[PDB]
Amino acid sequence: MKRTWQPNRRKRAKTHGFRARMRTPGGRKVLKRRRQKGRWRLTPAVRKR
Amino acid sequence: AVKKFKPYTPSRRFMTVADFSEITKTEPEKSLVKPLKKTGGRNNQGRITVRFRGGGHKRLYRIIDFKRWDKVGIPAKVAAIEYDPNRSARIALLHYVDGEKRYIIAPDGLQVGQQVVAGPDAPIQVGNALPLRFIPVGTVVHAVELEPKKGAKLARAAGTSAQIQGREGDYVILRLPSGELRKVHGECYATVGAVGNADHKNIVLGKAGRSRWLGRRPHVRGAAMNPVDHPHGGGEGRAPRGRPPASPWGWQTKGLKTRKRRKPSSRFIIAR
RNA sequence: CGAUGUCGGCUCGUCGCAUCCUGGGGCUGAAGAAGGUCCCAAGGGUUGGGCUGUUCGCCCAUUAAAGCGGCACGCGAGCUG
RNA sequence: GAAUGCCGGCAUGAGUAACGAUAAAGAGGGUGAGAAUCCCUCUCGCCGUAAGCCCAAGGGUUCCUACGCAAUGGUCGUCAGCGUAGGGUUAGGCGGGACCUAAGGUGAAGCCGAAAGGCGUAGCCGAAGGGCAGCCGGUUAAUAUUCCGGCCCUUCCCGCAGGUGCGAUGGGGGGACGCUCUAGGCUAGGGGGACCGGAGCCAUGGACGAGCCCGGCCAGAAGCGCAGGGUGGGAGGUAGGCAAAUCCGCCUCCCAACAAGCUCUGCGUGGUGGGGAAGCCCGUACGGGUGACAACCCCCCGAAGCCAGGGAGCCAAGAAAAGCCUCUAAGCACAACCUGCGGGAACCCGUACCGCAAACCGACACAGGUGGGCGGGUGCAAGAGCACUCAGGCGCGCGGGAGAACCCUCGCCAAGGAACUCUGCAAGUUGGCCCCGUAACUUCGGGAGAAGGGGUGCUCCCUGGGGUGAUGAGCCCCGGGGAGCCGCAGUGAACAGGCUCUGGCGACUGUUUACCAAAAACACAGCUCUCUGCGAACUCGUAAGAGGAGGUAUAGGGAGCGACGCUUGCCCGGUGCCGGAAGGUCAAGGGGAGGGGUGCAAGCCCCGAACCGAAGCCCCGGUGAACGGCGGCCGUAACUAUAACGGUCCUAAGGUAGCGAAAUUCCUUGUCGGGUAAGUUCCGACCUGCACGAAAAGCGUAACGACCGGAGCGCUGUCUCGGCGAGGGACCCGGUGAAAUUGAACUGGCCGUGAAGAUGCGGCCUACCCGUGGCAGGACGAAAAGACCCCGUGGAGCUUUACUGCAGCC
RNA sequence: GAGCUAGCCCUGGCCAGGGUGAAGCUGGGGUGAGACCCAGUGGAGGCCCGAACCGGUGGGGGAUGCAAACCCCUCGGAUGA
RNA sequence: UGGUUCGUGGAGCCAUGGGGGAAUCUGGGCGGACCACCGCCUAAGGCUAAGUACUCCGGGUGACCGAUAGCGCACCAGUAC
RNA sequence: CGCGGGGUGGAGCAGCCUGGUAGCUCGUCGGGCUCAUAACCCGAAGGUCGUCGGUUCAAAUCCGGCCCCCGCAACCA
RNA sequence: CCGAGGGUAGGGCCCGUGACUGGGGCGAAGUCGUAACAAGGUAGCUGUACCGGAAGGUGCGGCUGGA
RNA sequence: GUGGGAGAGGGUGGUGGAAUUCCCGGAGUAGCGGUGAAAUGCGCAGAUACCGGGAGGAACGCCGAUGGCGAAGGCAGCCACCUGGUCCACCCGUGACGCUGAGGCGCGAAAGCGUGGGGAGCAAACCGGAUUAGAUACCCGGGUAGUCCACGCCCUAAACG
Ligand SMILES: NC[C@@H]1O[C@H](O[C@H]2[C@@H](O)[C@H](O[C@@H]3[C@@H](O)[C@H](N)C[C@H](N)[C@H]3O[C@H]3O[C@H](CO)[C@@H](O)[C@H](O)[C@H]3N)O[C@@H]2CO)[C@H](N)[C@@H](O)[C@@H]1O
Ligand SMILES: [Mg+2]
Ligand SMILES: [Mg+2]
Ligand SMILES: [Mg+2]
Ligand SMILES: [Mg+2]
Ligand SMILES: [Mg+2]
Ligand SMILES: [Mg+2]
Ligand SMILES: [Mg+2]
Ligand SMILES: [Mg+2]
Ligand SMILES: [Mg+2]
Ligand SMILES: [Mg+2]
Ligand SMILES: [Mg+2]
Ligand SMILES: [Mg+2]
Ligand SMILES: [Mg+2]
Ligand SMILES: [Mg+2]
Ligand SMILES: [Mg+2]
Ligand SMILES: [Mg+2]
Ligand SMILES: [Mg+2]
Ligand SMILES: [Mg+2]
Ligand SMILES: [Mg+2]
Ligand SMILES: [Mg+2]
Ligand SMILES: [Mg+2]
Ligand SMILES: [Mg+2]
Ligand SMILES: [Mg+2]
Ligand SMILES: [Mg+2]
Ligand SMILES: [Mg+2]
Ligand SMILES: [Mg+2]
Ligand SMILES: [Mg+2]
Ligand SMILES: [Mg+2]
Ligand SMILES: [Mg+2]
Ligand SMILES: [Mg+2]
Ligand SMILES: [Mg+2]
Ligand SMILES: [Mg+2]
Ligand SMILES: [Mg+2]
Ligand SMILES: [Mg+2]
Ligand SMILES: [Mg+2]
Ligand SMILES: [Mg+2]
Ligand SMILES: [Mg+2]
Ligand SMILES: [Mg+2]
Ligand SMILES: [Mg+2]
Ligand SMILES: [Mg+2]
Ligand SMILES: [Mg+2]
Ligand SMILES: [Mg+2]
Ligand SMILES: [Mg+2]
Ligand SMILES: [Mg+2]
Ligand SMILES: [Mg+2]
Ligand SMILES: [Mg+2]
Ligand SMILES: [Mg+2]
Ligand SMILES: [Mg+2]
Ligand SMILES: [Mg+2]
Ligand SMILES: [Mg+2]
Ligand SMILES: [Mg+2]
Ligand SMILES: [Mg+2]
Ligand SMILES: [Mg+2]
Ligand SMILES: [Mg+2]
Ligand SMILES: [Mg+2]
Ligand SMILES: [Mg+2]
Ligand SMILES: [Mg+2]
Ligand SMILES: [Mg+2]
Ligand SMILES: [Mg+2]
Ligand SMILES: [Mg+2]
Ligand SMILES: [Mg+2]
Ligand SMILES: [Mg+2]
Ligand SMILES: [Mg+2]
Ligand SMILES: [Mg+2]
Ligand SMILES: [Mg+2]
Ligand SMILES: [Mg+2]
Ligand SMILES: [Mg+2]
Ligand SMILES: [Mg+2]
Ligand SMILES: [Mg+2]
Ligand SMILES: [Mg+2]
Ligand SMILES: [Mg+2]
Ligand SMILES: [Mg+2]
Ligand SMILES: [Mg+2]
Ligand SMILES: [Mg+2]
Ligand SMILES: [Mg+2]
Ligand SMILES: [Mg+2]
Ligand SMILES: [Mg+2]
Ligand SMILES: [Mg+2]
Ligand SMILES: [Mg+2]
Ligand SMILES: [Mg+2]
Ligand SMILES: [Mg+2]
Ligand SMILES: [Mg+2]
Ligand SMILES: [Mg+2]
Ligand SMILES: [Mg+2]
Ligand SMILES: [Mg+2]
Ligand SMILES: [Mg+2]
Ligand SMILES: [Mg+2]
Ligand SMILES: [Mg+2]
Ligand SMILES: [Mg+2]
Ligand SMILES: [Mg+2]
Ligand SMILES: [Mg+2]
Ligand SMILES: [Mg+2]
Ligand SMILES: [Mg+2]
Ligand SMILES: [Mg+2]
Ligand SMILES: [Mg+2]
Ligand SMILES: [Mg+2]
Ligand SMILES: [Mg+2]
Ligand SMILES: [Mg+2]
Ligand SMILES: [Mg+2]
Ligand SMILES: [Mg+2]
Ligand SMILES: [Mg+2]
Ligand SMILES: [Mg+2]
Ligand SMILES: [Mg+2]
Ligand SMILES: [Mg+2]
Ligand SMILES: [Mg+2]
Ligand SMILES: [Mg+2]
Ligand SMILES: [Mg+2]
Ligand SMILES: [Mg+2]
Ligand SMILES: [Mg+2]
Ligand SMILES: [Mg+2]
Ligand SMILES: [Mg+2]
Ligand SMILES: [Mg+2]
Ligand SMILES: [Mg+2]
Ligand SMILES: [Mg+2]
Ligand SMILES: [Mg+2]
Ligand SMILES: [Mg+2]
Ligand SMILES: [Mg+2]
Ligand SMILES: [Mg+2]
Ligand SMILES: [Mg+2]
Ligand SMILES: [Mg+2]
Ligand SMILES: [Mg+2]
Ligand SMILES: [Mg+2]
Ligand SMILES: [Mg+2]
Ligand SMILES: [Mg+2]
Ligand SMILES: [Mg+2]
Ligand SMILES: [Mg+2]
Ligand SMILES: [Mg+2]
Ligand SMILES: [Mg+2]
Ligand SMILES: [Mg+2]
Ligand SMILES: [Mg+2]
Ligand SMILES: [Mg+2]
Ligand SMILES: [Mg+2]
Ligand SMILES: [Mg+2]
Ligand SMILES: [Mg+2]
Ligand SMILES: [Mg+2]
Ligand SMILES: [Mg+2]
Ligand SMILES: [Mg+2]
Ligand SMILES: [Mg+2]
Ligand SMILES: [Mg+2]
Ligand SMILES: [Mg+2]
Ligand SMILES: [Mg+2]
Ligand SMILES: [Mg+2]
Ligand SMILES: [Mg+2]
Ligand SMILES: [Mg+2]
Ligand SMILES: [Mg+2]
Ligand SMILES: [Mg+2]
Ligand SMILES: [Mg+2]
Ligand SMILES: [Mg+2]
Ligand SMILES: [Mg+2]
Ligand SMILES: [Mg+2]
Ligand SMILES: [Mg+2]
Ligand SMILES: [Mg+2]
Ligand SMILES: [Mg+2]
Ligand SMILES: [Mg+2]
Ligand SMILES: [Mg+2]
Ligand SMILES: [Mg+2]
Ligand SMILES: [Mg+2]
Ligand SMILES: [Mg+2]
Ligand SMILES: [Mg+2]
Ligand SMILES: [Mg+2]
Ligand SMILES: [Mg+2]
Ligand SMILES: [Mg+2]
Ligand SMILES: [Mg+2]
Ligand SMILES: [Mg+2]
Repeated sequence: MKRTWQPNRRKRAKTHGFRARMRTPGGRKVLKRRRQKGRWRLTPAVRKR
Repeated sequence: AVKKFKPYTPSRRFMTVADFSEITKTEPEKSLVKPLKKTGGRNNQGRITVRFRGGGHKRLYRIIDFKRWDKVGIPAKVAAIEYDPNRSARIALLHYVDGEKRYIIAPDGLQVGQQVVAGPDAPIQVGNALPLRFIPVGTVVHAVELEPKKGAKLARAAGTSAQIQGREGDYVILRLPSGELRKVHGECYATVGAVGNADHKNIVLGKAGRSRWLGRRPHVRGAAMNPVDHPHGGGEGRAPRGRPPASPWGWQTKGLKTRKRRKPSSRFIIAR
């Protein structure tokens, strides 16, 4: 059947990107938490040009 | 007149379509004056706030003239009468000698080629606009302003009118389509005649689809729902209500008057 | 009750006898034929259909007869639903 | 030592089930330490509106080459999408960006919000939408519309030359638009050819023949030709297009009414460039050479594509902005702008490969899911259907034998034809097309493919219409009539309704529980009620604001009923709602009669009765397509029976019409009648309606239904009652090799007994040790800390005249 | 968190081939004019058969599956809500 | 209304959203309703070290662990997945 | 089986809970009106209060046991 | 070839019969009520509509077969 | 044909006053309505009666007749438009052109049906209050369809002279 993962580079970027997270206090805290944690990747790596 | 069909299909046996014979050879509209992009959307910034809206034909807005006092004294020739997707009535395309082209909402009896004009001057004829004062008591009228210089707001639906009843210092009394008795300021413009397309009420949609074409989504009964959804939801195999009938939001829907009492508008109203 | 799947049907049977039939027998208000009733006896047999989920039952057409009951109202790691 | 304990390790089931579509394989020869599995050739099979080819998304090195085989591959592996290394992705014209706007997003001004933040015209961002200049070949092992060859374009910038008032983010024009049906002329693509080109080929009885086989094109500027799209020309007057216009618009006169003229596309033609089979020889993993100076021509079919803003019709009335044309303003007119020709300038990102899939989403090389374009031939009425088959791609990454039961899938059957069973569930008959021919009923359309029939192949003869061609041949479509031929059978294979009668429910097409319900449930046009006068009602939000609506009573919200037909009776006592400037009660407040605490007092500070005081309630009226409700007990007719009639009690009023043992009837298989040999069902009646009933509508209704019930016809393996056959497993061998489960086990029956159902206790009976294929009675067999039930002062969802608050409104 | 799912908004795309034959238009007829009736043309429809496609009706298989919803035969819609 | 031990209590004091609304030392607040007396302070402007909290970071010590312990990580761990 | 409501002149109903008096309508009877009957008018008659028990000074009335009558209930399995 | 006739399939008409139901006719002395004929005690009759155990009533308009 | 005449003959538009009912304002009290008699009903929440204003609908007093017009059904305030029939004078024209009329077609009171509108008075049904033995009637108080309009059906009558 159709499963739940339907990859889209634009969606992933607009949805979970560094700039989206930065836009709101909710998201800014996510970066803070991930930084303090020592996460190698703050936001998902969306590729291609 | 109303177009009628034979039952060559079920739902074609009741279905019924407007007569478009008053639609003069001018079916597609007029750029310049209108159209605008019209912005379909069944809801506010976010959430739906009027249920069951959506779908249905794309539209172009015809930006019509609801304040006729710009062109006081300037007459215009009625050039055409065309279909307007965004109202019950039809619209008149008129050419002002000025050059300017406006649409007026098209009254019953309006003929193409006719002369029409607005102002204190203005022969009392179908199509003309006047401040309510100079209009003879008892004449039927439409596109009436509520307060002066604020635009036509009463009687624009197809086949509607108001009748002038009497006067009272600065106000003339109106009898509105609903039957209400209203004091409306003398200085309010209103155009003589009834609205026309009066056979609009006689049309039978005929099937579900037609409803959808006009963007009317299926309306579901409270009875059909559940207690979470509606006062009428549940219980077992059908149910008669079990309380005084209500809206989904709990207010009673048979009888409960809802106009606020202390409206300052009150001292200008005399009926139902 | 940290689970003994619960009606009926089907499938496969098997057992008890307080025996429906067949074998044996006494009494009979047993002429004979056919019955009645009790005793011995389970080796074998104990049909097909209509209605009903039905068990049962009521019919239909037959029959030597169309037996009662037990096996977790036998049998769902065998089927059905 | 126990916690269905936690982490780890190793057992058991077990050499067991399985090894992922039943599209299928065989052989010869290579390589190699080692071949069913790798390369090659020959034969065979499968796809072919794909299982072929091309884009997009996603993926990200998987592409190409060399060397490798521990692991990954469900077996093997010399192989690989695997490991090591090296290479490979070339653009002014393709896509995206230094262009534009959509929904939405962001957002200066502005508004709002305890903070965070929320709105928000202009603007900005935002694209498979608009705008926009490259086509055809050749090369690499791996890229090419990117490199190269030919031919052809676009922007800039700077020059010369010739024109004109030039000139804006500003005005106007355009861009610019629906759905169905569509004409004319074209291309794509396809079929035919006695014509042209071509290696070859006569087989096995015959054929050296207009014999077979293969192939007969592609691109292409200017100029032409054929189609076709767009479009009037003057002159006046001018107050509108938010300054200004000569522009547009509006009025008025003249000339056109035409595509005549101007453009602008498409298609043919074109200087030129290029391609070019079968077969044979070769050595590749594959391509190369020859065939060749290849030929490259005539017919016919023909689009859904092109001309495109074509045309007609209809109602539900069908984006925006820039580029582009023009108009003028500030300014500038030694500028500038248009046209022609030269020269120079032309950046950024993508480009590999996969792509209906072993490279994407499903933990897997997973029988699943995944958007757009091409998708040849023949036959079957047509077609993207179905059978075969081009091109091209595959044989699905375990095999080999065997020929048990049993299962899956499939084929056939004597005689009977539903006796099967909950039910004709399943399976069968039926089936395409042409022509006969069709009932009740009906909303006049339908019911209709009703039903029921007949025709269907091939051969020869006569003969009628068109289409393309000149009015003709051919070629291509449709027809008619006449003889005859063969077979069990002519839509000879594949695709292709079983039919009728009668009830229930719903009018109808639609929708729904994604993953057990597709329905009689939801929806539906339509009907009635009720709110709403516009800063509407209502809804979301603390607000600002937004929806409603750029609407305005023929409109918008809420509620029910649910096409249509005939209709929807009585009760307003209670509850609801609606209406009542009386009254009663009613809070803060007002008012202070009156009294209190301190003070030597002036004073300060306390309570506090009258009385004036809202809505709400009470009270008075209305209202049922508002919530709801719509009786009992006796008696009576000149045979009995029964009760039109009467008495009485109570109610707010005592169910009318119509229906009724019903999706409603407990007693119940009610009682009659019909179908049947037989009928708890079914149909028609009666009414004794436990417990129908009129918009939670009542009684009907043509038509419709993967709904539900009953009957018959037809037909059958459903059954009597099975039998045989096929293939995929099951079984034996070689290779890889799990699982839940498991206190340990050296794990028999009977009658007992034991917490009451014993392999384990007693007595007795039976019984040599170990397996393999099978069957499921048992191990209260596995699986889930029972769903039902109860319990816990456990939890949630829901309700209301439970309590208490809150939003909201008064 | 709406890359599954529900609804809506903006912008694109798809729907072979067959049947049935509404209005209207045209001629003829009828009348005083009409209505109306005959053809012929016309090509409408939440119309019909049927692919793609969108579904998921009945039965079987599958049940440590190919698959945490699948496969086989069958079946509903397929110009529209 | 909040704060205080103070939950309306005889309910003060300190803050305040709403209404009314003074005075400048013979002026004002307070000592738990209030009043008298006796006393204590001088509101409606601001600043102000140190003593006090914490431990990312360095150092020291341990009747603290010793690779299922000790930080999740003694090991290229907030990694693989 | 459980529950709660009911038996009163000839008919239908009141009278009970706050024990002492049994009342209403109809019917029946006698008379009057009418030629006659009904209607109407004047008079009258009429009740072991389902049975059994005792509580009281006293039971239709209060409390128990039976008896018919009516209505409700019988649910999860 | 046609063809009596048989077979199958579906229609049309007529007659017979059917639980039950509809109204009707007729039958000396059963029930209820009083509609009509006299101004029949509400003039009557009428087409229509609604309601009612029944004759019948009432609404609307009409007629003289009444003042 | 020329020339005139009477008319409630027909359709469409427009308009006038009297009266009824509801609303508002003034003034005003203790009852008003109603019948055979009453009661229901209305009224100190200010009725009835009177005055002033407003709205709305239907029907047209006097003229009016025992009259006129029409083929009937039927037609009645006034105005205008459009239109049918008809009668007289003159005897000018045509010149037998006539009468009736199965069927067809049209018209056809009232009540009734559909869609929409309108709704003041009246009023089936319906609810009350009296009357009666009972009253589903007659009388009284209310009251919905309908009565009115547009369009479309219905085709009946003591459509009677
Ligand atoms: N009579 C002809 C028609 O039928 C009916 O008439 C029938 C009945 O109504 C009528 O019944 C009458 C009754 O009306 C009258 N008031 C009392 C009488 N005793 C009855 O009598 C009837 O029944 C008895 C048996 O009991 C028979 O013997 C007698 O012949 C018969 N007429 O008897 C008639 C039978 O012939 C209609 N009512 C009448 O108006 C109508 O025109
Ligand atoms: Mg919002
Ligand atoms: Mg937002
Ligand atoms: Mg309507
Ligand atoms: Mg609904
Ligand atoms: Mg529900
Ligand atoms: Mg709720
Ligand atoms: Mg129910
Ligand atoms: Mg109820
Ligand atoms: Mg409810
Ligand atoms: Mg248990
Ligand atoms: Mg256990
Ligand atoms: Mg178990
Ligand atoms: Mg014995
Ligand atoms: Mg004997
Ligand atoms: Mg059965
Ligand atoms: Mg037995
Ligand atoms: Mg038992
Ligand atoms: Mg049993
Ligand atoms: Mg059992
Ligand atoms: Mg078992
Ligand atoms: Mg079941
Ligand atoms: Mg222990
Ligand atoms: Mg373990
Ligand atoms: Mg085993
Ligand atoms: Mg095995
Ligand atoms: Mg195996
Ligand atoms: Mg495989
Ligand atoms: Mg095959
Ligand atoms: Mg070798
Ligand atoms: Mg094949
Ligand atoms: Mg790699
Ligand atoms: Mg490779
Ligand atoms: Mg190699
Ligand atoms: Mg291997
Ligand atoms: Mg090797
Ligand atoms: Mg590699
Ligand atoms: Mg640049
Ligand atoms: Mg940009
Ligand atoms: Mg924002
Ligand atoms: Mg915006
Ligand atoms: Mg932009
Ligand atoms: Mg584009
Ligand atoms: Mg481009
Ligand atoms: Mg490649
Ligand atoms: Mg090049
Ligand atoms: Mg210029
Ligand atoms: Mg512009
Ligand atoms: Mg070509
Ligand atoms: Mg030979
Ligand atoms: Mg060819
Ligand atoms: Mg200007
Ligand atoms: Mg070649
Ligand atoms: Mg066009
Ligand atoms: Mg712009
Ligand atoms: Mg590339
Ligand atoms: Mg590529
Ligand atoms: Mg594809
Ligand atoms: Mg692949
Ligand atoms: Mg594989
Ligand atoms: Mg796959
Ligand atoms: Mg995969
Ligand atoms: Mg797909
Ligand atoms: Mg094709
Ligand atoms: Mg093909
Ligand atoms: Mg073909
Ligand atoms: Mg075909
Ligand atoms: Mg195919
Ligand atoms: Mg057989
Ligand atoms: Mg046979
Ligand atoms: Mg048969
Ligand atoms: Mg049977
Ligand atoms: Mg049986
Ligand atoms: Mg059946
Ligand atoms: Mg079947
Ligand atoms: Mg039928
Ligand atoms: Mg034959
Ligand atoms: Mg349905
Ligand atoms: Mg489901
Ligand atoms: Mg299902
Ligand atoms: Mg269905
Ligand atoms: Mg309806
Ligand atoms: Mg708004
Ligand atoms: Mg709006
Ligand atoms: Mg319903
Ligand atoms: Mg009702
Ligand atoms: Mg009530
Ligand atoms: Mg009430
Ligand atoms: Mg009331
Ligand atoms: Mg009130
Ligand atoms: Mg007070
Ligand atoms: Mg009050
Ligand atoms: Mg009734
Ligand atoms: Mg019955
Ligand atoms: Mg029977
Ligand atoms: Mg049968
Ligand atoms: Mg029978
Ligand atoms: Mg029945
Ligand atoms: Mg019901
Ligand atoms: Mg109802
Ligand atoms: Mg219904
Ligand atoms: Mg029914
Ligand atoms: Mg039906
Ligand atoms: Mg359906
Ligand atoms: Mg269905
Ligand atoms: Mg079989
Ligand atoms: Mg077999
Ligand atoms: Mg086999
Ligand atoms: Mg093996
Ligand atoms: Mg266990
Ligand atoms: Mg042993
Ligand atoms: Mg035992
Ligand atoms: Mg032992
Ligand atoms: Mg033992
Ligand atoms: Mg074994
Ligand atoms: Mg077993
Ligand atoms: Mg087994
Ligand atoms: Mg078991
Ligand atoms: Mg438990
Ligand atoms: Mg408790
Ligand atoms: Mg979505
Ligand atoms: Mg089609
Ligand atoms: Mg036609
Ligand atoms: Mg069609
Ligand atoms: Mg369709
Ligand atoms: Mg396609
Ligand atoms: Mg679905
Ligand atoms: Mg299925
Ligand atoms: Mg199974
Ligand atoms: Mg299908
Ligand atoms: Mg269909
Ligand atoms: Mg279909
Ligand atoms: Mg506090
Ligand atoms: Mg304050
Ligand atoms: Mg203070
Ligand atoms: Mg103080
Ligand atoms: Mg102090
Ligand atoms: Mg103190
Ligand atoms: Mg102090
Ligand atoms: Mg240690
Ligand atoms: Mg550790
Ligand atoms: Mg260690
Ligand atoms: Mg750890
Ligand atoms: Mg007497
Ligand atoms: Mg339960
Ligand atoms: Mg329960
Ligand atoms: Mg008969
Ligand atoms: Mg009478
Ligand atoms: Mg009489
Ligand atoms: Mg009378
Ligand atoms: Mg009458
Ligand atoms: Mg009456
Ligand atoms: Mg007579
Ligand atoms: Mg007054
Ligand atoms: Mg005249
Ligand atoms: Mg003469
Ligand atoms: Mg003559
Ligand atoms: Mg005549
Ligand atoms: Mg009539
Ligand atoms: Mg009438
Ligand atoms: Mg009616
Ligand atoms: Mg009407
Ligand atoms: Mg009245
Ligand atoms: Mg009355
Ligand atoms: Mg007469």
